[PDB]
Amino acid sequence: MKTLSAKPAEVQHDWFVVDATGKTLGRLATEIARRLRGKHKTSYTPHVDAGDYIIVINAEQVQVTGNKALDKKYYRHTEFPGGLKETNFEKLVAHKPEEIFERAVKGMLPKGPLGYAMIKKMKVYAGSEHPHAAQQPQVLDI
Amino acid sequence: MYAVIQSGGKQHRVVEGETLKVELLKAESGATITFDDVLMVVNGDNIQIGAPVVAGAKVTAEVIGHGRHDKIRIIKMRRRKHYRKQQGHRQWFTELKITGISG
Amino acid sequence: TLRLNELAPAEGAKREHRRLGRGIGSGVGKTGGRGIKGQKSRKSGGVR
Amino acid sequence: ARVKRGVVAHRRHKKILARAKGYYGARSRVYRVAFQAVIKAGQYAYRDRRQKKRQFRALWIARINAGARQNGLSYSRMIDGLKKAQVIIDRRVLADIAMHDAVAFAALAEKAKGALA
Amino acid sequence: MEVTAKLRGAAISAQKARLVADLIRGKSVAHALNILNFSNKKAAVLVKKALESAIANAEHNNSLDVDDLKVSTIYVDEGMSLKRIMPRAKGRADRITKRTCHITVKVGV
RNA sequence: GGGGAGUGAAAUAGAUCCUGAAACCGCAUGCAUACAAGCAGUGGGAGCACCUUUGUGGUGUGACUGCGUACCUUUUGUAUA
RNA sequence: CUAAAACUAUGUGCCGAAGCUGCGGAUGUAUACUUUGUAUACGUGGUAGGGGAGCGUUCUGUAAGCCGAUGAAGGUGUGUU
Ligand SMILES: [Mg+2]
Ligand SMILES: [Mg+2]
Ligand SMILES: [Mg+2]
Ligand SMILES: [Mg+2]
Ligand SMILES: [Mg+2]
Ligand SMILES: [Mg+2]
Ligand SMILES: [Mg+2]
Ligand SMILES: [Mg+2]
Ligand SMILES: [Mg+2]
Ligand SMILES: [Mg+2]
Ligand SMILES: [Mg+2]
Ligand SMILES: [Mg+2]
Ligand SMILES: [Mg+2]
Ligand SMILES: [Mg+2]
Ligand SMILES: [Mg+2]
Ligand SMILES: [Mg+2]
Ligand SMILES: [Mg+2]
Ligand SMILES: [Mg+2]
Ligand SMILES: [Mg+2]
Repeated sequence: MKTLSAKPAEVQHDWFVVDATGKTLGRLATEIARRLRGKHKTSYTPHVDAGDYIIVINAEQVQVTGNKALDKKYYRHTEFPGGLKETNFEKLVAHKPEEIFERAVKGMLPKGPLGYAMIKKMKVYAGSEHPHAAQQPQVLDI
Repeated sequence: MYAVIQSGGKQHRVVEGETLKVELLKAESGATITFDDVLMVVNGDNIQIGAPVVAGAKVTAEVIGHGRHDKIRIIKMRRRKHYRKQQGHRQWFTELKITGISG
Repeated sequence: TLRLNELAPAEGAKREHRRLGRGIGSGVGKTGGRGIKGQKSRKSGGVR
Repeated sequence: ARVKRGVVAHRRHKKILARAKGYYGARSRVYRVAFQAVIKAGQYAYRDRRQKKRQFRALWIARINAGARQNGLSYSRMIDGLKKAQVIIDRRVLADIAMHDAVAFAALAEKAKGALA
Repeated sequence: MEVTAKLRGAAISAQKARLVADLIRGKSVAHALNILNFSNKKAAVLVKKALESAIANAEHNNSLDVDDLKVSTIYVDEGMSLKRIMPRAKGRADRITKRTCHITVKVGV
C-alpha cells in the first residue's frame, strides 16, 4: 500500500454562492481560501487543485471593525521615481469592491502557478445578482 | 477483504492475493506465517475495530523469498573544511503473499 | 609448499611506506602533516 | 617503472559524467562542473531522505483532519479519543481509510466520540 | 534509397552555408534549383554544385527519374582551418582562422 | 570534390591513409516549453511516446509541488561585492 | 485580526527535531564459553594532528606456464556484485 495522489482528471469542482452582507472581511477570507485550496476534501493533495468555485455577492456590504474603514490604507507603486499611490478602505469599497476581496484572499494563498490558478475560481460581484445561473450554485452559509 | 496487520514496526492494509514487501524475517522461503494480532477487519458495512486487537481474527501469508532493494549512495561533505565521505546501502526485505483473511 | 610461488614473510614484518599529498581519504593529504603557514611548514624547515 | 595516467583517469572522469545525465549545459558535459553537480546532488538526497518522512506525516494529518471535520470533530479530539479507546491504528492507515472508505472512517469517528463521552 | 554527393573543403564557414542549406531542405529538386539560381549569396553556388552532382549520380549510377526527386537530406559540417597572423597596433599580433566546410546532399524519391 | 566500377581479408585501410577518446559544432526522432521570477538540483508526482507482458513491469520526457545562496584557499568569521 | 487571531490568570488536548522508542543492517572496544563463534554491555559529529586496514596502476620472478584470429590490448553501450 501507499499514499495516492489525487488525479487532476478525476477532480470535481463544485459551485457555491456566499453572501457577504454584514461580515468581517478576514474571517470570511480564511474560509474562502480554505475552500479554494481544497483542504476540506479527504483527497487533498498539496500539488493538485482539488478546490471548489465560490461566488461572492454583495461585495460592497463587507465590514471592518474598529476604525479601519478610515484608517486601513491600500498602497500601489507604478515603478516610476515617485509613484507611490495610496487609498482608503472606504473609498475603495464604494468604487471597486472586487479588489478588496482580490487582495484579502490572494494574500492567504500560495504564490506560484497553482496559486494563480486557484484564485481564478473566485467570482466577486458588488450587487445581488451574478451571471452564472447555468452552473447551479449552492448557498454556502459560511 | 481489507484487514489491517502489523509487521516490521509498521502497519499494512491487505487484501487476499496481495503481494507485499516487509522488513527481513527469520522464516524460511516457502513456509507459512500467521498474523494473529489484527487491528481491523472490514467486510462491507461490517466493521470490526480492535481495542487494540480483534479477538478471533487470523491473517495467513506465505514467504516467497528474501531480497535487497536498489543501491542508495550516502554522501557527506563539509565545504572549505577538507572533509568528504561516501557509503553504499542496500536494504533487506521479505516478500509475502496474502492467502487468507478470517475476520 | 616450497615454490617461488608460495613463500610469504612473517606477520607484522613489512609495512607500506607513508605517502603524503595523495587525496583526502588517506588522512595525509593537502598539507601532508605539516600544519599551516609556518617556518616548519616550509621546505627544509627545522631549526638547528 | 614509468606509470602513465591514461586509462584510469579516463575511466574516473567517465564514471563521474555518467552520473550527470539530464543536467543542463556544462553540468552534463564538463568534468569540473559535473563533479560539483554530482556532489551537491548527493548532499541534497541525504537531507531529503530525512525530510520525506516529515512531509508524508503532514499529508496524513491534513487528510485525517478533512475526514474528521465531516464527522463532527477536529483532528485533535479524534486523535485524543482514539487514544482513549485503545485504538492503535497509525496515521498512514487512517488517511488511507479516509481517502478510500468513508463508512469505516465514520465508524472510527463514532468510536472516538464514544470514548470522549 | 538516397543518393549522396559530398563537397569537402569549401572555402567558406559552415555558419554562412547553413543559412542557404536551410532554404532548400526538404523541397523538390527543381524548386531548390530555382532558389539557388536566383540567390545573391556566395554559398548558393557551392550548394548548387553539390546538388547538381547528387542529381547526376541519382540518374546515372542508380537510373532514377528526376521530376520525382526531393532534397531529403542536407547538412553542413566544419572542415580544418588555416592559421594566419595579423599584425596589430603597438607590436601586437592576432591569430586569424580561415574556416572551411563540408557540404553533404542526399537526394531521394 | 565526389558517385559508380575495379583491387584487396579489410577502402568510415584511399594517401591529412593503424586504433580513433574528450572539449567543441551539426542533421534526424520522442517528450517538454511563449501569465512566469533566483547556484538549475533534490524529495514527490500527473500526463504523453515507445518496448514489452496480460505487470504493484522497462526506457525517454517531466506539467504542478516542499526544501535549497557553486567549488577551492585563507580566516575570529565568506553566497560573499 | 477588536466579547481577538492582543494582554493577564487557569485547564484540557494536539502539532513539532537527524532528541527518545520500534523494526532491519554494519562496525570499534572489553568480557563469557567454544577454544576464531556467537551472545552481552557501552560506544561509532569532527579542522590541525596521531593510529589502523585496504583498492587500483607500470615493471621483475613464479612463466618455455595459462588465455588469444572460433578475435588480445584499447574505444563505446548494457546488465549485475
Ligand atoms: Mg584530519
Ligand atoms: Mg597553504
Ligand atoms: Mg598563523
Ligand atoms: Mg607550525
Ligand atoms: Mg612596427
Ligand atoms: Mg571502421
Ligand atoms: Mg584512421
Ligand atoms: Mg502556459
Ligand atoms: Mg529570472
Ligand atoms: Mg584577510
Ligand atoms: Mg579579516
Ligand atoms: Mg553562511
Ligand atoms: Mg555577483
Ligand atoms: Mg503527540
Ligand atoms: Mg521524526
Ligand atoms: Mg540517535
Ligand atoms: Mg538496531
Ligand atoms: Mg568519526
Ligand atoms: Mg553520535
